[PDB]
Amino acid sequence: KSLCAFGGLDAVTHAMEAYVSVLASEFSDGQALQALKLLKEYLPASYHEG
Amino acid sequence: INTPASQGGIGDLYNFKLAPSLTLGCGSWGGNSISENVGPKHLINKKTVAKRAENMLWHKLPKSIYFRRGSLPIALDEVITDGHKRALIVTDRFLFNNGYADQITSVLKAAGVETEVFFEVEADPTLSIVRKGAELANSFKPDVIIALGGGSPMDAAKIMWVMYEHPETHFEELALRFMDIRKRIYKFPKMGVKAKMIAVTTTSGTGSEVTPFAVVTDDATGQKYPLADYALTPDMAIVDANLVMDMPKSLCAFGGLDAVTHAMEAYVSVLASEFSDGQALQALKLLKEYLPASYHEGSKNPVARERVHSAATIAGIAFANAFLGVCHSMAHKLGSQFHIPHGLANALLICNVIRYNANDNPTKQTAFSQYDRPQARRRYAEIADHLGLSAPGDRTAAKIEKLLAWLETLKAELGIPKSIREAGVQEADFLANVDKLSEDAFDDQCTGANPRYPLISELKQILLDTYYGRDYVE
Amino acid sequence: MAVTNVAELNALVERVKKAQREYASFTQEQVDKIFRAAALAAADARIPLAKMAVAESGMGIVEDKVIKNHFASEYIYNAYKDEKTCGVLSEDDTFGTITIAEPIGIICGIVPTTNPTSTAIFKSLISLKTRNAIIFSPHPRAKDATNKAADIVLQAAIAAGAPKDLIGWIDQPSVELSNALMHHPDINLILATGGPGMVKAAYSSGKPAIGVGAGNTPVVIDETADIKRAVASVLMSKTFDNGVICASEQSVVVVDSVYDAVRERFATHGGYLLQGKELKAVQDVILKNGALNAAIVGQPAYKIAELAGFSVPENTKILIGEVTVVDESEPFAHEKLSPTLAMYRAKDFEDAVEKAEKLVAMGGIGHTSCLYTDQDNQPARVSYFGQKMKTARILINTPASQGGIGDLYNFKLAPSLTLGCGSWGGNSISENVGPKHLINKKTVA
Amino acid sequence: KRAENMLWHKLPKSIYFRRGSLPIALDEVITDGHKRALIVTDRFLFNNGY
Repeated sequence: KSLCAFGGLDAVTHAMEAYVSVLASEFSDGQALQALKLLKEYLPASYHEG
Repeated sequence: INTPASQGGIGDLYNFKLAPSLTLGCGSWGGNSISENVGPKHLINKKTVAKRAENMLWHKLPKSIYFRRGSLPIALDEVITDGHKRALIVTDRFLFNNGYADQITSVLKAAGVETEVFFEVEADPTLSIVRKGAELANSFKPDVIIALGGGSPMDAAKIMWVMYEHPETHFEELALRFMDIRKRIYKFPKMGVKAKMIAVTTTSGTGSEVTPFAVVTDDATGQKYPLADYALTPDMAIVDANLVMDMPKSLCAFGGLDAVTHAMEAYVSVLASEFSDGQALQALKLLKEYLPASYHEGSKNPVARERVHSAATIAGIAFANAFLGVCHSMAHKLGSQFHIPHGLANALLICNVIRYNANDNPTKQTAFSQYDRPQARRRYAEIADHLGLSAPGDRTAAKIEKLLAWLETLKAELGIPKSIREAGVQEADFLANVDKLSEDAFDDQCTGANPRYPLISELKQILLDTYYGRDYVE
Repeated sequence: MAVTNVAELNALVERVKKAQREYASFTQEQVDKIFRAAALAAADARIPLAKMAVAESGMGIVEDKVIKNHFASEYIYNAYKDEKTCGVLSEDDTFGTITIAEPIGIICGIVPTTNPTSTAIFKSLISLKTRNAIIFSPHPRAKDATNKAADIVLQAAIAAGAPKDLIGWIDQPSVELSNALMHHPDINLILATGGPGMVKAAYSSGKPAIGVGAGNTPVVIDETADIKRAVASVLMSKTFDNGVICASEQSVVVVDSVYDAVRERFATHGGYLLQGKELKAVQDVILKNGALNAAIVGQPAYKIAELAGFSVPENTKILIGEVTVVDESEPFAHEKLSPTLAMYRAKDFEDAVEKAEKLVAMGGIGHTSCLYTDQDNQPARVSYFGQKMKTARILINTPASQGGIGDLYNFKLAPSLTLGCGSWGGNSISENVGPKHLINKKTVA
Repeated sequence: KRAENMLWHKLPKSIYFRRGSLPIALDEVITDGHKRALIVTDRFLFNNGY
């Protein structure tokens, strides 16, 4: 830490942006939401211990 | 030959590549016993150890997927610009009698390439049509194979592409080596050397243009053969929606319920990774709005139809990496034996299978229950409250009941009968052939990723309770 | 044409001798077609042979017979597809030497009750791969299944270019026709498999003989292992086809400091402990003449429980006894061929290793042995356990059976059969049987 | 005239993933069929044992 925190926030922004852009089709909304789902549980636990 | 049976002449040795006359011993006395030379390998016993090794998972797809309304002629322009000169089209004869295959040939002959059509595909592949097609293929020698249709023309094209590339490999060793995935032992011959395959779909509700599956029926014995490995997936899939604007109800309802079951199963199987849960849920999300609107009117609403089409191929992406379950196999056999169209077979079966798998914990045929799988109850609950069918304070069994109460109302207005008997199946030949289909749907790859390991006496219970129009309950 | 007396026995032995002498002149490219046709038509009839075997023998489970029949066909086909067994094998052209190969002759084959239909495909296929002939001697209880399997393979092979017969079998066996056929002059190799009764009879006959047997396979659980997965693995592998697979688990040696918890881990699941009078009621039933009572083989747990003389829940799986003495006179130390088990208590790691060696020294043939421990923290215990044990396979955190999830558990393993030895006495490790045990090679110069 | 557009969904051909899958992934480049190789990395990863 905090090399892990930088990559975590990087992936947060990459998933937060690519859902609202004007080229967002329906093949790529689901995996953007899945990426946003998988971070809010497992990111602080990976930050504190590891 | 022309040599004494002794030692010591001149030169190197007579002979120099020979052991002494001793060191050769046998192990018996009686008859026709040849001796052999004794060395250190007769005095050593060798042992082997083996640790527990972990496994790996994957996510494999075609290289490029082009999709939307009106994208067929602008997709196959890039095969004109690079660089192909000869072509072959595999389709069904109903599509050739109407004006559908001409939409490819009229565009391809404008730049000028040799084209021809093989319109002889039955509703099932019959292992002898594919040999005549392969004969046509290596008589013509193309380098682009374009499959059109849905279901049978696609996997017919896959099988007749695998033997155009290797005309010496006989079919029986393909049937013996390659029957399931999860097994990487050993390897497949290298394909894609002198041709490549394009897949164009027509019907909305099968996802066979992204999956590495094929099923071939033999003529003589009536024996099925599955073939499955990731060297049969196409190189490019085209998902257009102008090809499906005129199909009648209820051909759309069958494909809709087919995609419903393909997405419902592949979320709860025991090979479900985290790369393929999201698209299974996206496919389940996109149908509950746009399917009844596409059923009642059409093509007066040219928006819901293309979204149902796209969500069908989303579920096709989903189940090609985490595999299917039990109602798939039972649906294949129940459809192939009674000549029911495939698609309403598993429409009749899914509710009993949901009641089957949702048992609390009978530890009678479980395996590694504390290792990877949470439960099959919890994932059905996750489907139910993702799809938006829950009060804010509930328990699990209420959510499951609200889930399977929903799709019965869906099956109501899509207009399908309530048991197998109303579909027109007599009692005599069904009670004659229930024990034929009971264990025959056990070995047919289920195995499989069902969360609960079945057995044969429990499948005929389902096949009886679906024919009488009851519900599986204990 | 039936076979009951010695005269028609000698008739069909002369017939198959004439046919084998006819067959041993084919080329390499026309043996392989016979091999593919035989393997395919043997793999098609999975279900009817399992139904016939369960109907005739009266014990076993149908689905397990289906899957092990399928696996035993496909492994033998895919392992030996393209192997030089006919004609010239190797040469040294600039020095004159050529190595050629030549067959043995006629093989006798002995088939037990427990795996009646899977061994016939194995022995038939590796016989007619290497240009030989085979005569089967089934067991009187289940005999129609074995003859049906050999018949399916035979007429599969006939319509590909084979001679008029190559395979023979005995109808209505007895105790004298087997000894008549084992001492017939012009047969050359016998293949016996099963229990310790007839492999010693096959050994002491003055002919070449290899025996496919099984020993009592122990499992060692130390204190630094996971407890739930070990019990799950043992209960999964032992109940497979009621435990009639060759060399399944037979004893569990548990170190003391994690002992009692493992007890209730068998109690809150399919296992059922027994610590009182009922041990005598089950020690009087497994061993009646000193020679393994044939009334408790392949049966479920509750049927041998009620035949012992008491009641039990219906959904139970395994009967667990616990003994302290380790000798030949104790009845649980034998191999049992039934869903039963015996467990022991040890002080520490080396005591458990010593007691496991003393268990494996009783079977006569070293086949497998199992250890359940952490493998990412104690490599020294792994090396020590691999050093001291003397069996063919040594398994770490793995059940001694087949069929889990993924590819295979394990995927680089042969079946539990195909491993045979050539002696009985002491410290004899078995090894896997293939076509190189059936071919004598010659050299010219 | 006014023509409409098309969308796509493009990825690598195969993605292998999970804990402990590096040496079993690059076994298939050994089995078929390559003979020469080149590795591009940073010097910090080369100074450590990676």
